[PDB]
Amino acid sequence: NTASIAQARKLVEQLKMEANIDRIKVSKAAADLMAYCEAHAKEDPLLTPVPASENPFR
Amino acid sequence: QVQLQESGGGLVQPGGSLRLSCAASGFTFSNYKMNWVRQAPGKGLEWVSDISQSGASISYTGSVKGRFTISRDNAKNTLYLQMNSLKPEDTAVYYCARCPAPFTRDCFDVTSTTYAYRGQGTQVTVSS
Amino acid sequence: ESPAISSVMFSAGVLGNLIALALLARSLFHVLVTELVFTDLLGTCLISPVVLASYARNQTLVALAPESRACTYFAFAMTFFSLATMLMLFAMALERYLSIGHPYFYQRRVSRSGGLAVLPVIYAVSLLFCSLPLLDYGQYVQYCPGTWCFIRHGRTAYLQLYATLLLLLIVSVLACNFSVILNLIRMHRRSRAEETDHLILLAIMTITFAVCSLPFTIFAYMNETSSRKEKWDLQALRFLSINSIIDPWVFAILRPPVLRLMRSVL
Amino acid sequence: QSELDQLRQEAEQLKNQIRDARKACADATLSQITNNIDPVGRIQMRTRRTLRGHLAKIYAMHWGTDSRLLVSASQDGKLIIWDSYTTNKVHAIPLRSSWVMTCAYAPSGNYVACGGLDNICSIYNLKTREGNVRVSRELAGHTGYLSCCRFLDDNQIVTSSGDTTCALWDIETGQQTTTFTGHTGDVMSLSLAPDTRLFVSGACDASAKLWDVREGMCRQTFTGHESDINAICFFPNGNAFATGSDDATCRLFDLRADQELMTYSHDNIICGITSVSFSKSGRLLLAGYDDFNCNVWDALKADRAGVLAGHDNRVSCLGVTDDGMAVATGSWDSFLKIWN
Amino acid sequence: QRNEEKAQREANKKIEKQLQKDKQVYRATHRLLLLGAGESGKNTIVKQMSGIFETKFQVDKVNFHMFDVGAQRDERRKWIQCFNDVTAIIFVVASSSYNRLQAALKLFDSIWNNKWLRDTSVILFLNKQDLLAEKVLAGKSKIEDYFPEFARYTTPEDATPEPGEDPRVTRAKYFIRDEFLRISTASGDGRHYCYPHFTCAVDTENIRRVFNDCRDIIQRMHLRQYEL
Ligand SMILES: CCCCC[C@H](O)/C=C/[C@H]1[C@H](O)CC(=O)[C@@H]1C/C=C/CCCC(=O)O
Repeated sequence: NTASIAQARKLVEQLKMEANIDRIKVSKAAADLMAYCEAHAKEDPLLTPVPASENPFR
Repeated sequence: QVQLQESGGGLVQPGGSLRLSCAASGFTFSNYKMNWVRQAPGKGLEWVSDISQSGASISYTGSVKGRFTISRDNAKNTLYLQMNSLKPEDTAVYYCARCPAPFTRDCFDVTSTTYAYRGQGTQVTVSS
Repeated sequence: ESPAISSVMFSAGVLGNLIALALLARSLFHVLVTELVFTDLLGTCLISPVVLASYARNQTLVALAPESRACTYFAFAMTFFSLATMLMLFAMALERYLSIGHPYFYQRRVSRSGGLAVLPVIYAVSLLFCSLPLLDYGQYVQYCPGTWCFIRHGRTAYLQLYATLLLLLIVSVLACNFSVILNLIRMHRRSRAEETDHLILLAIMTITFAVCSLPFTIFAYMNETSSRKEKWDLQALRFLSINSIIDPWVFAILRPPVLRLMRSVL
Repeated sequence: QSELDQLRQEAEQLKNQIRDARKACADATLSQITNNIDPVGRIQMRTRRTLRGHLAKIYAMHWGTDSRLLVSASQDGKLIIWDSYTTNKVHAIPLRSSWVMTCAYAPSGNYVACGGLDNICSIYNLKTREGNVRVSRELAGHTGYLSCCRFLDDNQIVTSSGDTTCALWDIETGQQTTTFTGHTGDVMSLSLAPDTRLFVSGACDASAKLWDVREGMCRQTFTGHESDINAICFFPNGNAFATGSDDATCRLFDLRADQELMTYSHDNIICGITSVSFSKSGRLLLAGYDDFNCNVWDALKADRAGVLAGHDNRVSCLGVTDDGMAVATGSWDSFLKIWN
Repeated sequence: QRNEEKAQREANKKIEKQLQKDKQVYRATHRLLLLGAGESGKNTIVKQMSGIFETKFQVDKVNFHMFDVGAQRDERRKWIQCFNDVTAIIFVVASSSYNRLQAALKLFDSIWNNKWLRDTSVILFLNKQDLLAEKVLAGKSKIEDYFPEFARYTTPEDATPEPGEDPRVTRAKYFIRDEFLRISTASGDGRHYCYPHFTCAVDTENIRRVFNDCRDIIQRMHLRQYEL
């Protein structure tokens, strides 16, 4: 039943590939996401509304 | 990660007894309907038994009604199949399947050839 | 005469109508039921006050008000609302008949959007037929109880036309109701619940429409020498108002689910 | 039996190593360092437009990059292109197969893609000179239905299929340039990064994968959910994404920390998510549901901050404009609604 | 500026004009989903009756479009949600050929209890009836090895059989019918119905049965509107 051991080989090399990647701390990436969500806080017409003089759907 | 591990398979004499167990991890076991399916040598996957989220509704296939008994324990997330008075037509690889959606009464694809929420199976050979 | 029977068929009528409107706020059948109840309410509120009003101006002495002519409006409005509600009942009868009798044809060639159109056409036809006497054709007359005027006995073929119009409408409604009952019995004999409740409600509808709308049509033929002597025309006309009171009930309250609940109470 | 079990145990030890590395790189939760940020308050969006004209349920929708024109695919056999400002129908293309399940709109505005239960991606040309809109190409080669498709430019297109593989096609020749394999279930959605270098795919194996387009190999795998994944979308910056699944839960996965950072769920929510999208800033996560509603989640505090309740059937598709001004929703009651 | 506004209004008017004809032709046809359990030999009857095939027929000037999925993978819990607005799922059951009958029962039970197919009706054609007929007449091709409760089951005093039948073939057919009707009646979650029949490559009037069953389905769908 080579149709199973071959797929298991592909799986184990795929895990070997996905295993060796350097990861940053979760707090660092969380701070990055927060910095992005606050450096664009005023460019979000859904978060903070815009005056009716620039709403195209009024 | 949805993980299902079957245990308890092995060799048995005709008219014997077995108790397959299935340990589940990675999901809320209390929310899903569970199934026991099997594959015989030289055949396809066939449904054997199923039990609901609590245990109030329980169904078996034809050729195991009276002999097999399915049970579940949500305190430790385990599924059990007690097999009584086996026969040489029971030789198969048994799988513990979970059907894909929680809080539902229908379970579509537990018998398909490449279903994802199935286990690896335990061998059960009834020989003399 | 005392305002004991008139007051009840005003109060119960209006309360049943707006009550059935209350549940109509909380497809095409709704667009027909709401229009039927609206026409019933707007017909009672413009006829019952002027007759209730007459009692407290001069007891059994002033048929028409101090006005030079105060009941020609009553008669015209009474005829108009009669034709309006009879055509509005025929519309629902025919819609239900096409819905149960010819499903495929109804599945395509009938849509909800064209449902708002039906109420207005009814008003137009009724207003034309009731402005027909404005063209020097009919004449109104005051009746013996005094508080109600209507088309004059004979001297024209007008009452003939009104009676035969109501007769055609009644015949059509009864025919469509019987055809729907027959189709429901067929589809019950194909199933063996729901069509039980449907038969019960539809038979109630049919027997009520047949018992209290026929007396006016059968009184619009006889000679005015006998029925005016025994004061039966007023009751024959009151029988028409009973259906105007009833239709909101039997159409929006006593629904097949509600009747199944009532039969489960037993 | 022997080599098979040695290889299975090697794979299991590799999984243990990878999980240990993930847990090693995890020291503080997202909601542990963002707890003091000020909440978004209350988001009260209301319906501005309603686009009528479809006969059957709407399966897909896609905004144009000019933030004005919208495309929608219905299972009556219609592909309608609307002008959302004036609610005018700019185009109505009849489809050869009535069972369309997806549709796309090229970032140049010239072409439109659609596919479905016929396992074929039809490419229509909109800007034909002195002609109507006719099928430019037909991309065939998948073995299962097309679940999603997105343009990279006017020449390349990536499609998710029900045969568990993604495909990158060159439209001119009509051949598969690249085949992305690895999923063990029907791939239900995909999402292109802010740049056109990587994408993410979610499948019915409760797993999401990250694919490098230029090479054709899978970078990472994310295994947080516990049921079929129906929707997926990149965070605006491209270093995280979010998925919605059938276990009534949305999740925010991280690309550099290689794990899930936040879970969006409740107790009164027992319906699966059908579509997810981010606002322009990335602070709001809009998610459509099987319970006919949409929810606006504070993407950083995991609190629900509003509801978009205007549909009478299953909310099937969801899309935010590229300037962040409107939110189009499409449901199985044949109506498209713009919210603002 | 204004001229583009008016040209856009004109284009929208033409689009609506064509969409009206399209809506006219769309409401006239009835889409049916032909969903065989697999290995049912139903290719023969769909002959006499690449991702998806379509078959058009016409009964009493009413047009029916029947769809059959072709090159689709084995799992079907995702692409079947497209067929909830279908007027009928025609379910062809390969009764005798085996445990395919239990697989058909499980598929029917999953379709019956699904959240989205909870309002769609099922027309049930138990195909290959004569294969089962000779199988049970021979006394060798038994089904009780798969259904032990086949014995202790008596054909009711109702359920008129065909004069060209044996009591045991009628017994087997009605056993299968009751096995499906158990699932059909045990659940009241969706307002839908099941119309079980018997057919093979011998009866060629199956489109008349589909026509009558769709007529009844539409009648009961209309009868719903008069309530709340
Ligand atoms: C079938 C539809 C016909 C509708 C007729 C229309 O609604 C008539 C209005 C009714 C209303 O319900 C109460 C009422 O008094 C009106 C009838 C009056 C008849 C004369 C009463 C005599 C007396 O004052 O005693």
